[PDB]
Amino acid sequence: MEVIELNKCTSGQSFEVILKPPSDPSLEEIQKKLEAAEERRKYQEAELLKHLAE
Amino acid sequence: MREIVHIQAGQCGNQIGAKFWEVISDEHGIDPTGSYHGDSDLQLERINVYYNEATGNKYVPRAILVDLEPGTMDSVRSGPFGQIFRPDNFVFGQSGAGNNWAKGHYTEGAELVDSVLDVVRKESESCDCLQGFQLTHSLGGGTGSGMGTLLISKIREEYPDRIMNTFSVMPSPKVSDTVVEPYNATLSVHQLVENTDETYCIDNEALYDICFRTLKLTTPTYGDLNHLVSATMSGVTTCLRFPGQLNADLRKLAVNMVPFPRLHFFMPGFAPLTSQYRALTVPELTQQMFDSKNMMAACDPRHGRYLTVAAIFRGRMSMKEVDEQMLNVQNKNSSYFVEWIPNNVKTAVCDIPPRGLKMSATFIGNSTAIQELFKRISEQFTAMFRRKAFLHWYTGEGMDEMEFTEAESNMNDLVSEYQQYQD
Amino acid sequence: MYTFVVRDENSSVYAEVSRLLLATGQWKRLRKDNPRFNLMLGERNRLPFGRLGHEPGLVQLVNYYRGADKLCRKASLVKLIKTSPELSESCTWFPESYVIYPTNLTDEREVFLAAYNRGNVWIAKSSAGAGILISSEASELLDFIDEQVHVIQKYLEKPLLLEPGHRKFDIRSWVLVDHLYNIYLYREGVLRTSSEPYNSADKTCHLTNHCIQKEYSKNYGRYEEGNEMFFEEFNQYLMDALNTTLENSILLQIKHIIRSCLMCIEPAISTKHLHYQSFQLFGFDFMVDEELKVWLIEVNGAPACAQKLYAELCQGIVDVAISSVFPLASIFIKLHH
Amino acid sequence: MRECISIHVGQAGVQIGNACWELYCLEHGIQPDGQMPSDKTIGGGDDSFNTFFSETGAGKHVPRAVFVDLEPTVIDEVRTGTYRQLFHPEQLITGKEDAANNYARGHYTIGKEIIDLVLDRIRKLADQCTGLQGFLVFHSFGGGTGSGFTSLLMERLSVDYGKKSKLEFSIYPAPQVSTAVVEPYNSILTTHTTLEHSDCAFMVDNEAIYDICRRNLDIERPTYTNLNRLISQIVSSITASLRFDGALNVDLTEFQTNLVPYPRIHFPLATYAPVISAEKAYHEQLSVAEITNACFEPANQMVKCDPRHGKYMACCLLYRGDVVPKDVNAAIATIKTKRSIQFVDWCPTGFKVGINYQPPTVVPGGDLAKVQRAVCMLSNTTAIAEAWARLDHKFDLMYAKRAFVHWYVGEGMEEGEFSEAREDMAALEKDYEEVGVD
Ligand SMILES: Nc1nc2c(ncn2[C@@H]2O[C@H](COP(=O)(O)OP(=O)(O)OP(=O)(O)O)[C@@H](O)[C@H]2O)c(=O)[nH]1
Ligand SMILES: Nc1ncnc2c1ncn2[C@@H]1O[C@H](COP(=O)(O)OP(=O)(O)CP(=O)(O)O)[C@@H](O)[C@H]1O
Ligand SMILES: Nc1nc2c(ncn2[C@@H]2O[C@H](COP(=O)(O)OP(=O)(O)O)[C@@H](O)[C@H]2O)c(=O)[nH]1
Ligand SMILES: [Ca+2]
Ligand SMILES: [Ca+2]
Ligand SMILES: [Ca+2]
Ligand SMILES: [Mg+2]
Ligand SMILES: [Mg+2]
Ligand SMILES: [Mg+2]
Repeated sequence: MEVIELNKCTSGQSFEVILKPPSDPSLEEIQKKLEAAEERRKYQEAELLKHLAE
Repeated sequence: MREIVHIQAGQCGNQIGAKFWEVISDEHGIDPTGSYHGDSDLQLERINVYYNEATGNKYVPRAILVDLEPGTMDSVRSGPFGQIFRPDNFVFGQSGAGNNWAKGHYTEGAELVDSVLDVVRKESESCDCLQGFQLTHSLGGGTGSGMGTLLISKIREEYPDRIMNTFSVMPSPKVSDTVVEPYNATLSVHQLVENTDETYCIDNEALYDICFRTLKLTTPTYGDLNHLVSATMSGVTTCLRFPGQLNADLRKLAVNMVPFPRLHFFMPGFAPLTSQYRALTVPELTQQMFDSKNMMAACDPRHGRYLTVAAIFRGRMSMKEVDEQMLNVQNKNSSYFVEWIPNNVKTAVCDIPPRGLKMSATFIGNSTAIQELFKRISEQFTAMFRRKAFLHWYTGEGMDEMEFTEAESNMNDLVSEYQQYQD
Repeated sequence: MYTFVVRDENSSVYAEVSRLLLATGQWKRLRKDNPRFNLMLGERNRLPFGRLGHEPGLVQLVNYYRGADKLCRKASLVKLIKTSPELSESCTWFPESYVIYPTNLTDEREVFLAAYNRGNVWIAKSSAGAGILISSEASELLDFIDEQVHVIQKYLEKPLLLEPGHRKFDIRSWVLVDHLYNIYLYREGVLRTSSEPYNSADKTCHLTNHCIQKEYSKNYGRYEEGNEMFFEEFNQYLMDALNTTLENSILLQIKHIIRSCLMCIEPAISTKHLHYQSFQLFGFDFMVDEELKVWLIEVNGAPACAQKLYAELCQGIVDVAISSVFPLASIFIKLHH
Repeated sequence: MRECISIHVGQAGVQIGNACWELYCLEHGIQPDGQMPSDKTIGGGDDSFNTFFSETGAGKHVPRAVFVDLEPTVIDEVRTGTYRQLFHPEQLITGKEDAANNYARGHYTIGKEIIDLVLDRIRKLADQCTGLQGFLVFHSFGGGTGSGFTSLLMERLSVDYGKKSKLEFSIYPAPQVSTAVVEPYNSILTTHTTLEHSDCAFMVDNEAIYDICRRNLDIERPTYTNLNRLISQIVSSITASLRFDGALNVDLTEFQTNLVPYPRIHFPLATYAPVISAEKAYHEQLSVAEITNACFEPANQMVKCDPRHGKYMACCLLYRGDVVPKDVNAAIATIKTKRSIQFVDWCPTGFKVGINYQPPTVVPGGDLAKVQRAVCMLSNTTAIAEAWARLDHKFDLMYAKRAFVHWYVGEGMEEGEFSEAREDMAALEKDYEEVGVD
C-alpha cells in the first residue's frame, strides 16, 4: 500500500497507489479505394440503364 | 426538406389517392382550398414532404393524377378536395385501356407517358432534395397496372438513385370487374419485383372480408373498401409526415424492412376496426394489430415467418406500456419471427391520432406468408393460360404468348424465394 | 407463459426438469438458438454468459454459476483451498493435496516430495479421467503423471468400513444454490459403496465409483441394489453398530464443508446485482474415516442423481430455483449464512 | 498549453456534443453569448480551459469543435439553440441527404463528396492552435454517418495529422433505443477500419445508460436528452483533466500511456457514481468509500459486463468534489479485501488517482441531483470483450444469410469487406481471451 508521485495544486491533487508489483494507408491508397467503389457504382448503374434500354 | 412526389394512375389509383389526400389534409389542417387552419405546429413541421407551399400561404399537394380515361379524374376534380390539386398536374387521355395491361403498357399508355414525365420532372425540379416517389394503383386493370408499371420503369430510368414506393391493390374474384385481372396482375408483379423498393400489398379480398366479417357490412362497396385503404395509407405514412426517429424517410424504411431486394412486398395492418365510442387499451391495440383479421393482404401470418416488422402507434398513450406489449407479442410468439435477423421488430409512436380516434396502431410486416397472395394470383393465371383463354385481347396489342410464359415463371420464382427463407 | 431453451441434451437431471416445466402448461420450449428465453438450461463447456441479460423485457435465468469451475476442478479446488484465507492451508477437512504439472509442460513437485520424505500412501488423479494410480512410492506417482494437469493428495488409509463386507464407500450430497445464493442441501443422499472387501495390501475395493463397481466388481448388487445405500439404512446402521446418528456423526461436518466452500466463492460468482441471474446444482463427494471424520474429495458441477431421487429432486429444482423467479399460476435443508 | 479539437459526427455525435459543450460552459463559467467574466486575459491566454476554447478580441470563448452531419435537421438545432452564439457557421457542416443507416453510404458514396470540406474546416481550427494535441471524435456505431463517415475521417486524420492523438467516444447500439436492424453490420465495419487509427476509445452502451436512467433517475421511458445529459457527465469526468489544473491525464498521450499497454486493446471501461435523481428532495450523501465501491458494480458501468471474469491492465479513478487522498486509500484497501480484482501478471496491481475539488456541475432543471463528491473509474478490463461477443454474434446471424448485404454492395462496397471486418473482430476477440483468461 504505497502512495507515489503525489502532486498538489489549488484545484485538486493526484497520486498513484500500488498494491502489488507485477509478476497507415497513404492518401493515394485511400483515394484508390474511394474511387474503386465509385467505379463499381457506375458499372452497376450502366448495367441498369442497359437493362432498361433493352 | 425531403420531398416525395405522389402519382395516382387509373380508376382505383385515383379514387384511393384522392381519399388519401383528403385524409392527410385533414390531419395537417389543410382545407379544400389549400389554406392551413390547424392548431398545432406539429402539423406543419414535415408538411413539405407531401405539400408544396405557394403564394398566399397555400399548400398544394405534390400529386400527379394520371388516367387514360377522363371520367374518374373529373370525379376527383368535382370531389371534396378536388380544387386542392394543381390543375396542370391532371394528365389524362381519352381512349381508356379497357382493363388491358397491354394497352396501358405498350399502346395507349406509351402515347401518354411522356407528358406524365414532364409533370414529374417539373415537380422534381422544385424539390430541395427529392426522396423518391409513391404510386397508387391497382394491378387488375389496364391503366394503373399497365401504364403505372411503364411509368415506374421510365421514372427509374430518369431517377435511378431515388426510392420507388407503391400502394398496389391486388385483384380478387370476390371483388372483380373482369376475368383478365389475374393476367394484368401477374404481368405487373414482375415489374414491381424489379422496379420498386417497397410495395404495400393491398388485397381486395382482405378488404372485402374485413368489411363483411368484421365491420358487418353485408354489401361492401368500393367506397367501404377505400375507407380501409385511407386509414392504412395514413398510418403507414405517419413516420414520413410527423416528427419521429424511426423510418423517417423512405430509404431508411427500405434499409430496415428489405433484407433481400426482391422480397419487398409488405403486409399492412390497422387497428382498430370498429363497426364505437369505447376507448381502446394498449394491449388491445397490440393484439388486434397482429391479428390476421386486421391484415390487408389476406395472408395467414402463422403460415409464414416475419422477416421484419414495423409498428406505428398513434395517440397519447403510455410508451412504456407500448414497449411492454410489443415485447410481449414477440416473446410469446417468437416462432413466427426469423431468428437470423435480431431485433427485427421496430416500434414508433406519434402523438397525433387519426381523425375520430383516441389512438390507433398501424402494422407493416415483411412476412414470407405473402407468398400465399402470389400463389393465389398464380393459380388463377394458370387456369386460364393453360387454355390460352382471353389471350386475344393481348396478342391483339402486339404481345406474344412467350411474354406471358415468362411472367408466369417470374412469379413462381418469387414464390419459391419466399419459401426458401420460410424454412 | 414463460419460455426456456435446452442446450445440454446429455443432462439426465434437466431433461426431467424440462419435462416437468412442460407438464405445468405454463412453460414453452423454444429452439436452442432462440435468444428470447426466460430460462437457459445451458451447455457444460463455454456457456456464453456474456450474451445473457441483454434482452429487453426478459428476466433471464441460467442453470450454471459463471466461475463455479474453480470449485469443480481438481487442480482448481486445491489451489482455491490453499490460497484462500477463509479455508487456508491449515484446512482440516480437506486431504493434503498438491498440484503436479507433467514434466512435458505454479507447480508443487518439490513441496510434495518435502512432506513425502517426512503411512505414506498417496493417490494421483485428474479431471481428464473416465486413470488413477494409488501407490506408496512417490517415484511411481511422478512418473505416471508424465505419461494434462494432475493432483496428488493423501490417500485415506483408514476409511470407515461397512459391515458385513469390510467395504469402502463415499457419500454424494446434492446442493442447490438459487439466485439469492441460498444454499439448499437435498435431504436425500446416496452412499456409493464398494462391493469388495477393503484390502490395505487391485483398485476395485479402493475406488467406489458406480461405473467401476458394475464392470470390475464381481459382487455388484450383493449387499444393496446397485451398490447404493440411502440415508435411512445408513442411519439405522450407525445406530445399531456405532450407537450414533447420521446427523450427529457425519451430517454436521458435511453441512459445514458445503457452507465453507460455497461462501468462499460467493463474492466471485454471485449474480445478486447482475443483469442476469444464476442457479446451479452441485455434487459434493465426501469420505468418512474410522474416527467418523468427514473429508471432502471433490465437487461436481454437472452431477447426475439417483434413479429413486430424480423425481423428488427435479421437482425441488423447479420449486425453489425456477418458480422462485417465474411463479406459476420442503425436501431441502437451508444452510443459513 | 496544448489545444484539443472536438469532432462530432452524425446525430448521436452532434446531440452528445451539444450536451457536453453545454456542461463545459456551466463548468467554466461561460455564458451562452461566449462571455466569461472570470477570464481576465481578454482575447487570449494559455490557461487549461483554452485547450477547448479559443478567444476572440471581443472576449468570446469559442469551442474548438466541428459538427458534421449528412442531414441538416440535427445541426440546425445547434444553429438555433441556447448556445448558438458560441459557434460560427464554419464549425457546422451539413449535407442534404443522410447515409440511411448504411455504413457504405456514409463511408464511400457520401463520404467521398464531403471529406475534403470537413478536413478544410478542421484545418481552420488547427491553424489557430500553437501546439495541437489531437482530436476527440464523438459518434455512434449504428448510424450510417456515425459509422461510415467517421471511419473515413479517422483515416484521413492519421494522414494529415500523423503525430496527433485521436480519442473516441462511441455509442454502442442497443435495441431499446436503436432505429436500425443493420447496426451490428455498421458497428463491426467501422470498428475494423477505425481500429488502427484510434489511440483510445470510450464505448458507451445505450442499454447501460437507458437502465441507469430508469433505475437511478426513475425515468420510465428515457429520452435522448436524458441519455445525453448523463453521457456528458461521464465525458466531462474524462476530459476534466484536460481543461483544469492537475497532473493526471494532462494530455491525450497520457490516456494511452495510463490506460492502453496493448494498442489494439484500447477500449477502457467507464464506471460512474453516484447517479441521484433530482426529484428526491433530500438524499443521504454517499461517502468516498461508497462511491468507490460502486465503481465495481456492473449496474453503474457504461457497458454491462462482469469484470470479475476478466483481468485488469490499468485502472484510473477520477474524483470530483470533497475527496482527499486519505479516504481514497482507506476505501481501496477495503475493496481489495472484498472484490475479485485480478490484474494481468505483466502489470502492477494499482490505481492512478486524480482528484478535482470542484464538485460535479449539473444542468439547472435537469434530472441529476447535485452531489458533494463523484467518481468516474476508467479501467481497461478484458471483460468489455463481452460487448464484442454480443455484437459479433448478431453479425454472424444476419451475414450467414447475407441479409441486407445488397444495400452495402449497391453503394460500391465489396462483399469481402464484410468478412474481412469480421475476421478482424475475431482476432480482436481472441486477443482479449489470451490476455484475460488462463
Ligand atoms: N446516446 C445517444 N444515442 C443516440 C443519439 N442519437 C442517436 N443515437 C443512437 O445512434 C444510433 C443511430 O445512429 P445515428 O447517430 O442516429 O445515425 P447518423 O450518424 O446520424 O447516420 P445516418 O444514418 O446518416 O442518419 C442508434 O443506435 C441510436 O440509438 C443520442 O442523441 N444519444
Ligand atoms: N485421498 C483419498 N483417499 C481415499 N480414497 C480416495 C481419495 N481420493 C479419491 N478416493 C476414491 O476415489 C473415488 C473417486 O475419486 P474421484 O471423485 O476423484 O473420481 P471422479 O471425480 O471421476 C468420481 P465423480 O463421478 O463423483 O466425479 C472415490 O470413491 C474415493 O473413494
Ligand atoms: N380497393 C379498390 N379497388 C378498386 C377500386 N376501383 C377498382 N378497383 C380494383 O381495381 C381493378 C380494376 O382496375 P381499375 O383501376 O378500375 O382499372 P384502370 O383504371 O385501367 O387502372 C379491379 O381489381 C378492381 O377490383 C377502388 O376504388 N378501390
Ligand atoms: Ca392514338
Ligand atoms: Ca483568457
Ligand atoms: Ca496512428
Ligand atoms: Mg375500372
Ligand atoms: Mg469428477
Ligand atoms: Mg442522421
